[PDB]
Amino acid sequence: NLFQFAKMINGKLGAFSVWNYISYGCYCGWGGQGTPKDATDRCCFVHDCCYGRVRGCNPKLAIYSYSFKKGNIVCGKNNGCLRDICECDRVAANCFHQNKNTYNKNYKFLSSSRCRQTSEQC
Amino acid sequence: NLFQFAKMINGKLGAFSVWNYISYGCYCGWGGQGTPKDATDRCCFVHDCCYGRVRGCNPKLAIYSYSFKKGNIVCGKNNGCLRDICECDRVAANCFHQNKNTYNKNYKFLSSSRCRQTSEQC
Ligand SMILES: CCCCCCCC/C=C\CCCCCCCC(N)=O
Repeated sequence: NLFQFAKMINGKLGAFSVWNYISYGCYCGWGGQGTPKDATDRCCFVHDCCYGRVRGCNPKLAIYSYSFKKGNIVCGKNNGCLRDICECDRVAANCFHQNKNTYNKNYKFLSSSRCRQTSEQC
Repeated sequence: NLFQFAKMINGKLGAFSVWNYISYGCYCGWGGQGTPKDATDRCCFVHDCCYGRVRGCNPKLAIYSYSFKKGNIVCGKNNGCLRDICECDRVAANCFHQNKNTYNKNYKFLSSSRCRQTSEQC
């Protein structure tokens, strides 16, 4: 769900990383507006989209099957919206590692007026 | 959207308040499994359930219209799902205020093991 995405995060992020994703960019953690200030914060957008597209079932509450073969991410059964959900997180969690180098603390807990600009479509 | 939402919490339940729903209980913050704990937790959950009902929109990424009628959150003349999403965020919000003292600091942060159970139904 999100409890997982978290562990799914920590997993490929060395435990206590989700904390750095509590409130980032215009999309990360609490957010949803203007344009993605950062690629990492863009990782977020996706995940939001990814979920946003998901047909019918609830993610915040969706409980799925996922594993970590050799410290690496792997989603279980390839059937159901769950296939989908477990995907975002995977990717997401991953997209993270993909840009952990471009992380701007100065982008932590920003303010609305930071993203007040026009939205940006998925 | 979270932001919109965020504000609400800062609004009705003072500032910095948000930071206290960042994570707490099986359903507040990052979570989504097992049964709730007390009240506050329930407050969230439903929201999630509320978010759960909705369709054709993304509560994370939606952007409704709200405002405090000088003292209490109020979702103004709507046009669709926003109508809802707002309301969702709206009450869930009021919902917290409805049970402040009941807050239990030690319920903020569970190992996702404190909930290790099956998410109930909406
Ligand atoms: C690729 C990055 C992923 C996008 C960012 C995901 C961050 C998750 C945000 C949601 C959890 C924050 C707490 C709000 C949830 C409280 C739920 C309740 N019903 O209000």
